[PDB]
Formats: sequence, C-alpha cells, structure tokens
Amino acid sequence: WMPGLRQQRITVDDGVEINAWVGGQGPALLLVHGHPQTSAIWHRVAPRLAQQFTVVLADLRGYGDSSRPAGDPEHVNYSKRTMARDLLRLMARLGHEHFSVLAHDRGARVAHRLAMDYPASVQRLVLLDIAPTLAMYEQTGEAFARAYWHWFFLIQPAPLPERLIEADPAAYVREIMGRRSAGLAPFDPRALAEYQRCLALPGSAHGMCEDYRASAGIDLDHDREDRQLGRRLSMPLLVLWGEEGVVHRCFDPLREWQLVADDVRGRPLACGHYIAEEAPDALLDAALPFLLQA
Amino acid sequence: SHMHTDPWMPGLRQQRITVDDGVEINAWVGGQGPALLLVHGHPQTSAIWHRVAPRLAQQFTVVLADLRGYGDSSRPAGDPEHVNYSKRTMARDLLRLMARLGHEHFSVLAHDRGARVAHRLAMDYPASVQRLVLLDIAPTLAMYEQTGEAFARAYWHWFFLIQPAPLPERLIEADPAAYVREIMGRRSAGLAPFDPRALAEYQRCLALPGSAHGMCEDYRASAGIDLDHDREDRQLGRRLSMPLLVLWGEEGVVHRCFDPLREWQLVADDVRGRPLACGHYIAEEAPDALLDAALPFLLQ
Repeated sequence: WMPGLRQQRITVDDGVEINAWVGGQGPALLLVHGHPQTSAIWHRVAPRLAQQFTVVLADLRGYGDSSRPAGDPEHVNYSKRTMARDLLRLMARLGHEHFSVLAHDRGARVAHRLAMDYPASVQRLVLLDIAPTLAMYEQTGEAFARAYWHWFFLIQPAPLPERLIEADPAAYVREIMGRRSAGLAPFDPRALAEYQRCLALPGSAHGMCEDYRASAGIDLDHDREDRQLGRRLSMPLLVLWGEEGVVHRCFDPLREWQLVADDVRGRPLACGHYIAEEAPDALLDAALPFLLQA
Repeated sequence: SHMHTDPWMPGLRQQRITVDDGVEINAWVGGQGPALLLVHGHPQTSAIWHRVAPRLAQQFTVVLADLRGYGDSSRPAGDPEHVNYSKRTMARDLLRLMARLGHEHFSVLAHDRGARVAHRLAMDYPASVQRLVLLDIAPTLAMYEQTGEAFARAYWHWFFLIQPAPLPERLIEADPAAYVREIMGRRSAGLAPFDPRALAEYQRCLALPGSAHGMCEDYRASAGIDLDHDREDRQLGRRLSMPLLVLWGEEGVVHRCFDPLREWQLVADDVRGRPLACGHYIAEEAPDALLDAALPFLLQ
C-alpha cells in the first residue's frame, strides 16, 4: 500500500490543511481524486509513477484527511478557484513551483481551474473521465440527469443532500460507486474502506455538497467568463474517459475540450468512470509518454 | 386567505373502499349533483382540496381520493417492474372507487401525480370520464424527453426518487417532516400559504410506515412502465377524446420549462388551457382563481 509514499499535511489556508501522500523522484506530479473518494484511488498506479516523478497525491478539501472548512452562502469556500488555490499552495510549500497534474472527477475540474488561474505553474494536464463542467450542465438531457442524478441532488440547498449522505455514508459510497457500469468489482478492499472511513468524518457531507453547489453556480460564472473572453488552456492536455461511462454516452468529450483548450489530445479507454482502479495499466500506457515528454 | 376558522371538509364523510386485493382507498365523499373525482399529488393528500371542496360540493357529488401509497390509503409493496404503483394500476383504483360509490360516469379534477393518474385513467376508460381538468402538469413523457438543465435543477426529485431502492427511501425516512417542509416550502413565502391543518395532514400521512417506498415506486413507474404505456398511446395515435382543461401556475417550473398547452394538444383532441397567477399548489395558493376558471368548464 503506497510503497515509498509518506503522508503529509501542509497548511494551505488559514485553518485549512491539505493531507497528501508524497514520494518518488523527478519532476513534480500532482494527483487529484474525485467523488466520493480520496487519494487512495491512485494506489495501483502511484508506485510506477513514483519511479520517474515526485508524486504528490492530494486529498481535496472536504475529502480524505484534509480540513473540512465551513460552507458559505455563495459557495466560495468550495469553489474550484479556492480548491485550486489549495493545490497550488500545497505544491509551492512542498518546493514545486512547476508541476504536472493527473486528475479524476472533481479533482480534474479543480485542475482545469488551476490551469486557468496559474498557467505558469502547470506544465502538462491529464484529465480522467470528465468533459468541462459548463458544457456538461448546458448539454444536460434526460439520459445525463437520470445517470448523474447527484449533479442535481447534491446541489440542492442544505441540509437536504447532507441528510441523505449522513443517514448512511457507507451505503452512500456503495450505491454511488457500485451502481455504475463496472459495479464494485474494480475496488480494492483497502481502498473502499478508506473511502467509507473518510466520507464519515464530520463536515464531509456539507463540503462535498458545497463543491457541487459551487460547480452549479459561481464556478460556472468563472468558466463562462473564460469562454466569453476567449481564455483557454494553453499547456498540453490529455483527456481520457471510459467508453462504458456516462460521459462517453452523453457528450463529445474531445470536442468539448477542444473548445476550451488549445493543445488537446485524447481518446476513450476500455473501462468505466473509475479509470485509475478499473484500468491502471491502460491509464499508464496512455499517460506516461505524455507526462514524461514534459 | 386561509384562516384557522375556515371549516374543514364540511358536509363530507371519510370512507375506505377496497379497490384492489389488500388495497383500500380512503376518500372524502359528499355533496350533490353530477359526480366529481378529486385527485391530489406529491407529497400531499386529499386534504389539498379543502379550500375548494366546500364550494364544489354545492354543485357536484365530490369524491376526494387518497392515492395508493398516500394519505390514509393502503401502501402495498412494490415490485421490480413497478406495476403496483403504475399509473394504470392507480387509475384502475380510482375507476373502481367511483364504481363502488355508485358512479360509472364522472368528471375529474386532479393535480400533480393525481393529474398524471387522471391522464392514464381517461385514456384507459374514456367512457367513464366526462370532463378532465389537470393542474400544473404537462404529459410525463414529453416532460422527461424534454429534460434540460433548468428542469433537472428544479424538478430534481424526478431524477432522485426514481433511483433504485433503498436510496431515496433512506432520504425520506431519515426525516419525513423535513422532506415535506423542504419539498413544499422552497420559495419566498415558505409554508405560510398552506393551512396548518393541511400541512399537519401531509406530514402525518407521509410519516406512516411504507410511505416512502410507495411514493418512490410511483415515480419509478413514471420513469419506466408508465412511459412504455404512454409511448404506445402516442405510436398508435390514441389521444384523449373528451374535453380537457389544463391550468398551470405562471410561477412554476412547468411554465418555465415546457409549452403545456402545445404538449397537451399533441396528446388530446379537445384541449383548452392557460396559466394562472400562482405557483404549483394551485388549489391552495389560488382557490378562487381555480374555481373561476374551472367551474364553467365542469358545469357544461
């Protein structure tokens, strides 16, 4: 489990600490998970990556063992701008002013904003099973709303979605993850246990829901401003999504990324949403060449 | 408008009628004149009609029915295909209810889930339904087919309550009173527009054991088998033959996200309708406007 990596906490905001697993050697590589998971998602690929990169597997705020800050009416505290600043400062305090990013689900969205807000810090970008949040909400149809129901449940005003999550957090993890195409088969027991332990920490439900609420509000304002002003990702971008997942069925991922990024390459993989755990070898085959030419 | 002093169901008596095997329908029956079935929706009960029923009972024999899974009616088990709470089954419930009360031909005033039941009822038994008034709905099939960002944001439950058990049930049963308060109150005036007795009824009845699963089964059917039946009607060119009046709230989601009159014209041959200056809960927010618009239609 995480051979060669040691867990570290770095204060990134006033009363906000980010928990991360740091190890390896070489150029810096920030690994960012999504919902409802933690840095543990990277346990199958992190050893290999650590042979040529200094890997930093970060737990987003509200997730894992990081701080669980309070929400706020406009959802600034869990905006992608704020969470991206969390990760920028994390890498800075660990001595990495320039780094690559490998990200999944919520993390990838954070990474997107990070790469727009601080382009000089992000060398390369690899985003897993996402299309841009703004396009995904704008292009919502019946199929997407049925499958990604949480994108419309978790954004509802507190305390509703929190009631659901906290009534039975372990059941929440199991139903969110096992009702997708691959079921619960691809998840290592230790990893599932981590997701459930961390999801149960106090304040987690509200933090996750605040992330979603911002991504249905203020985050879309920031993304729309970028769109209207012609501001796009400048650095090399690799986008990988699961052929068996909702993103593949309901959107044109590569097209959507070409609209908001200038140097984009990507393709589907023979798996579902949870790429790093369902298809770690395919993920590495597709991403190591790209991240190593950086 | 609503006052603690207003009468509660004056002239009506509560009745339980067996309409299916182990399924009884609770209903308030009263009045004089031609028969009129009143059908509520979610997350409420027959109590929703308490503002308009005293007046209506002056010219109709009114039957305010509690849907199965709702109010004081039975809460039968679900099933993998969601037949037990399909709109076909609930419509047959109401047909049999009116039959056992001695009414083979009747008019219908219905809201929300009840209106959807009414749609199916009027399609499956057109000779029994004389006139139809449907409140703040467009047809379920068009509403799902035309889902966009705004609709999914506003009618989030249409995509939460349909998820496989036990998830939405967990939400509802963790705090049923909060579910009612949050579902109904999310607007500028909150729960003020609902008479205290009516809100108390909705909360008491939703808290009865088995309620969450029944309501979720209704929604699941409306995202599955019900849509099979409705698409079959559309493909075969079967439409509502009797007069249809559709009234929806100008301030509600249906108005914002669809063209209700057009959508009903696609599935009915004799339709008229218009928005009212209120939200979703027409019968409680604007009882006088509701009656002004509907009594002429129901009396012809």
